[PDB]
Amino acid sequence: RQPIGLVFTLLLFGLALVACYHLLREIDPGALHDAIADVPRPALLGALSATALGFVILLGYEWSASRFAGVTLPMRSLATGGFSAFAIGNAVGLSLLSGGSVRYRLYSRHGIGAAEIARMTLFASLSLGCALPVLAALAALCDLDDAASALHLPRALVAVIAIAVLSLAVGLVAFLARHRLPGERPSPDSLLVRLGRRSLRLPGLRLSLLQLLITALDVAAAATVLYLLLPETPPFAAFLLVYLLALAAGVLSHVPGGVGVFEAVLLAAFAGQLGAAPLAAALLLYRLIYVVLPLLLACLLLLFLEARRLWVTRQAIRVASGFAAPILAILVFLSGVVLLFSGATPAIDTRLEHLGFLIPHRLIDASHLVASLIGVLCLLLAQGLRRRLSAAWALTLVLLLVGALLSLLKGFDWEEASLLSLTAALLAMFRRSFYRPSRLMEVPFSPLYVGASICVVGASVWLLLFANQDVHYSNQLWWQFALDADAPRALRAALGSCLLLLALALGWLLRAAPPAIREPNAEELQRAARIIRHSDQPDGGLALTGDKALLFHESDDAFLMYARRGRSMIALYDPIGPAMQRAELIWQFRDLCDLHHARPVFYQVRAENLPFYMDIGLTALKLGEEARVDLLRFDLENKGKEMKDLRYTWNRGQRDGLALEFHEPGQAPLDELKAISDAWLRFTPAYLNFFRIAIVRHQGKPVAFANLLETDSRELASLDLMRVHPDAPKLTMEFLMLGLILHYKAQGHARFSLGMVPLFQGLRRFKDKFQPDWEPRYLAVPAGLDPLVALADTAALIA
Amino acid sequence: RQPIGLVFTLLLFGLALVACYHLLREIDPGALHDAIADVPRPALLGALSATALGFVILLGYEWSASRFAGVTLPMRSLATGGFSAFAIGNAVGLSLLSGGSVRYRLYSRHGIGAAEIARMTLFASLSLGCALPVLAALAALCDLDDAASALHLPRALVAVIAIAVLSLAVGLVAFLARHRLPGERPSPDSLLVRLGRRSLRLPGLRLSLLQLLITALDVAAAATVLYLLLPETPPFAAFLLVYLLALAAGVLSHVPGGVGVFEAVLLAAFAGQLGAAPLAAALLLYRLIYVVLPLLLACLLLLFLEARRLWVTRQAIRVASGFAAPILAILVFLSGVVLLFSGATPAIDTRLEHLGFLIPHRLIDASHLVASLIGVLCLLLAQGLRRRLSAAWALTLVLLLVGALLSLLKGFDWEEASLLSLTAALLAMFRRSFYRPSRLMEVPFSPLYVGASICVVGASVWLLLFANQDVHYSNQLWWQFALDADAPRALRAALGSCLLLLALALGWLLRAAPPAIREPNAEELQRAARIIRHSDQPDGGLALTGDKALLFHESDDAFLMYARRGRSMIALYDPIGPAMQRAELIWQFRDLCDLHHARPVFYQVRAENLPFYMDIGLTALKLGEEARVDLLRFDLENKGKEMKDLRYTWNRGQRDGLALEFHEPGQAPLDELKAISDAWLRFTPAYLNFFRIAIVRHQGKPVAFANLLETDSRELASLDLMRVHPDAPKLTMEFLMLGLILHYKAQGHARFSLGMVPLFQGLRRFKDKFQPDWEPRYLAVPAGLDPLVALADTAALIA
Ligand SMILES: CCCCCCCCCCCCCCCCCC(=O)O[C@@H](COC(=O)CCCCCCCCCCCCCCC)COP(=O)(O)OC[C@H](O)CO
Ligand SMILES: CCCCCCCCCCCCCCCCCC(=O)O[C@@H](COC(=O)CCCCCCCCCCCCCCC)COP(=O)(O)OC[C@H](O)CO
Ligand SMILES: CCCCCCCCCCCCCCCCCC(=O)O[C@@H](COC(=O)CCCCCCCCCCCCCCC)COP(=O)(O)OC[C@H](O)CO
Ligand SMILES: CCCCCCCCCCCCCCCCCC(=O)O[C@@H](COC(=O)CCCCCCCCCCCCCCC)COP(=O)(O)OC[C@H](O)CO
Repeated sequence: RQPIGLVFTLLLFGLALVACYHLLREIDPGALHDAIADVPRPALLGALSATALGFVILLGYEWSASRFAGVTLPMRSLATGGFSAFAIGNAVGLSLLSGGSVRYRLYSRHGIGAAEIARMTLFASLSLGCALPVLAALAALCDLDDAASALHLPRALVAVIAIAVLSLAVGLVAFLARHRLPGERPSPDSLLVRLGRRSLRLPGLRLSLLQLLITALDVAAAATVLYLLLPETPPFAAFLLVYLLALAAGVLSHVPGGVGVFEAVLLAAFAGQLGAAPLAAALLLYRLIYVVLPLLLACLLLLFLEARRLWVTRQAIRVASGFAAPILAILVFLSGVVLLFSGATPAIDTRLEHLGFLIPHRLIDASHLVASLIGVLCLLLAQGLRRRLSAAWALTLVLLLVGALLSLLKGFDWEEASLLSLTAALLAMFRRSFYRPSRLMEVPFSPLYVGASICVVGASVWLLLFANQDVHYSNQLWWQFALDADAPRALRAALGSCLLLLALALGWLLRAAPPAIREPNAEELQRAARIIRHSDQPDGGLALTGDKALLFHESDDAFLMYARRGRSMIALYDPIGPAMQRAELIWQFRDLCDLHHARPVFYQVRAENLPFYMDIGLTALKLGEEARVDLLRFDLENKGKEMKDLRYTWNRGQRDGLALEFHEPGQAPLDELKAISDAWLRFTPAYLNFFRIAIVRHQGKPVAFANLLETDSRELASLDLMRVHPDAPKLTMEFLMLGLILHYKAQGHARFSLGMVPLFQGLRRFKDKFQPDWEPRYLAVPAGLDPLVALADTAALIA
Repeated sequence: RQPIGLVFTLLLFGLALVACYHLLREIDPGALHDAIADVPRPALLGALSATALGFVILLGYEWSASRFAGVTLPMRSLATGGFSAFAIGNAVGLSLLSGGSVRYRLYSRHGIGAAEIARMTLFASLSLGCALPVLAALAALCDLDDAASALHLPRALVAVIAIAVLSLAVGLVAFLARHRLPGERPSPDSLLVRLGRRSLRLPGLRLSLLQLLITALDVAAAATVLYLLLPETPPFAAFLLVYLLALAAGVLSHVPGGVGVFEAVLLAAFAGQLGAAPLAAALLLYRLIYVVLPLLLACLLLLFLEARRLWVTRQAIRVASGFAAPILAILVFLSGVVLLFSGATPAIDTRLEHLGFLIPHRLIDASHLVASLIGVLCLLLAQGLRRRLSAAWALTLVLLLVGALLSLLKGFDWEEASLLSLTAALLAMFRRSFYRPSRLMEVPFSPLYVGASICVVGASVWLLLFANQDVHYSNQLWWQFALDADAPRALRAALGSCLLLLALALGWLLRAAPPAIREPNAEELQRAARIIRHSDQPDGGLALTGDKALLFHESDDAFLMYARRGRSMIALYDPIGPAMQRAELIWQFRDLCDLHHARPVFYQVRAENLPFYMDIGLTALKLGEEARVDLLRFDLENKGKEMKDLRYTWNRGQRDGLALEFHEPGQAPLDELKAISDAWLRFTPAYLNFFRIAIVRHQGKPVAFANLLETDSRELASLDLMRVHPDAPKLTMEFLMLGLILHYKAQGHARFSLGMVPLFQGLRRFKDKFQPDWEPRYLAVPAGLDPLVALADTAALIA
């Protein structure tokens, strides 16, 4: 899907550029500049105002999603999440940080579930998508003659299509209303409908209406931004209709911003009626005001909140996995786009005139080329930053400063230099955000990032051809080094960019194959055992089975056991070591999974590392609850119903003649354990002789055994393998672990772990007999929240 | 001394500037520029060649010092140390990194003693100083008429003075040769002479001659650099004589480079004969070629070797305390000098012409002023860098980039911008060098750094008056903001620099008084005890006496006990904690001592932290040797004479009826210990109840006791207080500690410490009875290696 989807995305973008070139044949870059200058200042204020209104409506859009999801959030939190997610989501789309990814980060702080947020994201997306046909139909149905003239279709055709769409919408609403199950309601404003296979959660009448009203105002507001920037305008009904179709085409095309496809359609519709230059100027200004501007504001806002959190919560925040790294990857990517577009466009004659006296003329040429190559590097380094490489931070920050310098030496492009400098100043402030000391050469290949780069380089060549259309091409142009010669500087830059991008991409893709997964050897198992001993986490013991691969840190003070099953790679627990070692290992695991084209899964993780799993792009699903008794507050002279039942079980066990014995590793009765294991029925001598075995006996004869996970420290201890005979008494097993607890209390252990119960009722009650302290265990899995998949699933179930 | 010495240094510099202004009254900056352009290219090559020769001679200068000191070093090491020490030493003098400080750092790697290096430094300095009169006298004695005409003195006078100097030199040589003690010789090429009070170590005849020959060639070579840059020249004899006197005056004046005083004298001598412009051009070029150039090369060389060491030895080097921080403080200081001098000088008319079209004219004025203020900040921040503040690194690196930018916006000063950028590029590479996270606001006041800044600002105002002498001053000049107006830009900058420097210096000096030293409270003692437990070093126990101040780290994972005695502050051991915590604490201690105007002394330090003591500017003196027995190789079934004597002592002790008992803290027989303490004669119950006491008894009655320093780990354990009765057997004490060793071997301790012997023979033998492993303990003390002090001491002893 990914490769095909990316290829058909690039083709659509490419075709759209070709379309836009042909539609702007009769216009020169002069006419465009005049058209941009022409639009009056009241109109720009009108646009900016309409933009502000149009983004206020999206906050109410976010509110409706919270009501649907049944999520209570503060107003300031919904505001920030609403703005940032819609601002970034609309701009970059899927390429970099998406709407869902923003929502999840933001709304995980307040303890909103991963399921809830996913349900908020889907509602936010689908509601526009499914309203767009209805809104379009209604728009066309007012003044059909104008709508017909705009689309250049028969009046009868567009009439029946509009009617058909409305009728189908009504028919659908009536159908899903038919299967409305009464009684139960997930949230105040929701329904649960049944179709046979799956239950489906839909909004209520009141919420459906409100959402449609919000969607209506939002579209109108957005279209209004473009309507005000047009000197001469068509009837609004037809204009709105076209805008909605163009918007649809942009969405379906899966082009990040909707760029190219949106413009192409608008241009196509109103090529002749309005004129190219006014429309092309309006479309450009529309993009800047409604798309780019709120993105920058959102980016800044999120950086501001990150910076603030670092200032106030200095102690709490340690490793730093927040918003800075994604956001700064965007800004650095945009910085590369600026450099590349600046190069394609010719310089101002006045600046070159004077700068010719300050600089050698042949250095202007050198500066111009180098700036364009730095531009390409900026596009690719955006990935490195996203993965929190410190090498990527240092290298970027150098290139941005050099790129800002060569921007001034090029054609005194002080606007390009100012943006690049400002990006550098931001990237500098967040040095600690990029903490990984991995090589840049070992970053896994990302088709998306390469695809995005190719699009930008494509767009720049489109801009080269447009901006330098006054000159007659020739074979000699490439070798002209003059000052007035602007077109040769474009050409040479364009070629340089394309060749570098090609070279790097080939150098990236044609790389040595990654080593195959192998079970650990004796040395590694011994080294793992060492780490487990000099650590807190005893659950690490399962590593020493030697049936699952071990991934070691560079310092070799931490590891992370995992195993490949099907098309996924499941880690068994959190990494084993300090917080920083944990963070580097989690990123190492993501890297390893990306090199093997496998889905990174984490099994049974604690809540403390959830932000790091968020960072690499996983969602915490509530797997089960792990119970662990506290030995500090546990005492055998206390009172309680369950406590009295336990003391009864204990004393009855002692009177019966049950005895408990502890054997250190090496001196275990292997013959007995084997016989017991066989009677019950991994169990290997190598695995067993790593741990201390507690054997309970009934009148001398061994009645059960249990190996004990334990570290050199006394913070925690657990039990993995534990088997009892069928013929053994029922209270013997309960006596055993009670004896274990007593022994650990004598040794002076802080805590003791029993185990995890998923979602079992008998096991849950049995654990609850000891009155333990519960703690949630999570499962981390990738965020598969594609709107199209969900809509296709809905449509399939309905049909 | 320091305040008086610094004041009389500044006055001499000031007076010298006034002198140089008056001597260059009849010359305009135009005539100087022409004179600088006039000197031919063969002459410059002649100068550069003479410089290269003149610095090759200084390597042989270094060699002679090694022979005198009796130091064997590799040729490459002597070369580097020779070059770097003489290059930096001659340039910056005493202000920043000095010759001795360079030598000590460089020659500490090869395990050369602190005493030896000090003796190498003194010889390197004094040999020139004491040869300079002789060389001068001899020079004058060739062609007395020319020498008389140069000095404008009578021929008879200069004759008798020269004779008197030579006669006195011969008389001195004969006198010290008289008291030449035969037999003993510290080194092959040295003598030991006696005058009654102190023994004095002098070079041999052969070494004295060779040193004088080396000194002769060196001076000649240096003078030759200046001689070739003169179009029209006087007789060389007289020229050399003057050069030597000017050099003397420069040295005596204690002006860092000899700048001002040297030029003043040369100018004074050959004002009329040669002409101002040729001489003033030659003096400037001489400074650049012979002084500034080798400094930069030395700086680069030392940075290169640091960078290489970081690349190859990544694992070994951890905290980074080498050459980068001093060297980069110099380069950043020079960068501030460049900014300040650039501002004082008027801009090129051609550049302003064109840059006027690219920039707003009023921004040129703003850029010009801001650049000069950044210049002043660069001078002061040089200190912060020296003390390895990370805040200072970040702030500098920002100001250098802004300063390099405003250099281009000022008058397109691309030379200033290029230097500043290159400094930034270096400073960036060594980010990890500045590792301390202390506040910039808490840096102690340094009169020297403030004095240096005032000199630079003084020099800039001298340059302002010289460079802008064509304009007529008026009260209105200050308020003129034009493009052609260069002199007002100088004035406004000059005033701004002076006011900022004044303001900061006053804000620095008038600061709150530092809190007084107080003994620790119960909480601190308890917190110290905690640290000691969770650590390796048991010698930290002496902190819990509570009679000495405790300095805690910000993390509170490490501390450093110290006490004030007289005018010094003695730390008792190395800091207690990790390597990074140790390095931050040592710097904290330096800071604390500088705020209280006290000499930082470290008592009984290990060899592992010697580089960090080097960093803050202390010299390791061999205090004593600490013996510590290794329990891994120690066994009671081994063979050996001393081992058999120990086993005899043990078994005889057991047969006699000596018994050893171990009491945990709290359950000590206080009544007994008190009685034993009184019988022997800090001893307080609070101090005693922190440690485990081992009490040996003779037939039941307690015969001795000894508290045991110990941590939670088993890496090391010691004993501090240990008293025995006069009437107790002689082998009872030896049995006691043998029992202690056996007990620690049973507990499974890695090592065990006995104690330190200074320089005692009986104690040394007693420790050697157990066949321990010796390890040197050092004393860290400031480096008081002032040539004048040593010469005054020598002169006093001779007389
Ligand atoms: C009309 C002319 C206008 C001139 C411009 C005037 C205004 C300039 C304002 C510039 C301020 C922005 C720079 C602030 C960066 C934050 C500093 C920082 O944190 O730097 C980090 C990175 O280190 C740096 O030094 C980065 C330097 C790069 C800054 C680049 C931005 C400035 C760009 C200036 C123009 C450059 C030229 C462009 C044109 C060619 C170090 O972080 P740390 O956590 O390791 O250290 C913190 C310390 O311990 C204290 O707590
Ligand atoms: C034309 C619209 C209709 C058809 C669209 C379909 C075809 C798509 C392909 C082309 C789309 C973009 C074309 C127009 C973009 C702007 C062109 C432009 O002016 O580019 C300048 C440079 O490129 C841009 O400005 C690019 C703008 C788009 C991206 C901006 C992102 C902003 C964020 C950057 C990172 C900074 C982050 C810090 C800020 C918080 C260079 O031209 P100049 O002559 O104006 O500049 C010279 C001199 O400096 C001043 O005159
Ligand atoms: C004719 C035009 C000529 C144009 C110039 C072309 C040549 C430019 C060459 C510049 C290269 C020098 C910069 C190298 C600096 C070392 C990088 C570095 O380590 O930076 C540290 C500081 O961080 C930075 O990003 C510093 C950036 C500042 C660099 C300043 C020098 C460049 C100056 C360019 C011109 C600026 C404009 C001047 C004029 C206004 C980060 O160290 P770290 O240990 O934290 O990270 C290492 C990582 O883990 C990988 O191992
Ligand atoms: C005059 C000699 C006899 C009398 C001496 C007694 C009086 C002492 C006080 C004055 C001493 C210095 C006077 C002359 C210094 C140089 C003047 C000069 O040219 O200054 C320029 C700037 O100042 C300097 O260059 C100062 C030079 C001295 C210090 C240099 C240190 C180098 C290291 C700096 C740090 C960089 C580190 C990285 C490099 C490895 C600005 O003038 P400009 O017109 O040449 O420049 C404009 C344009 O850019 C090009 O024309």
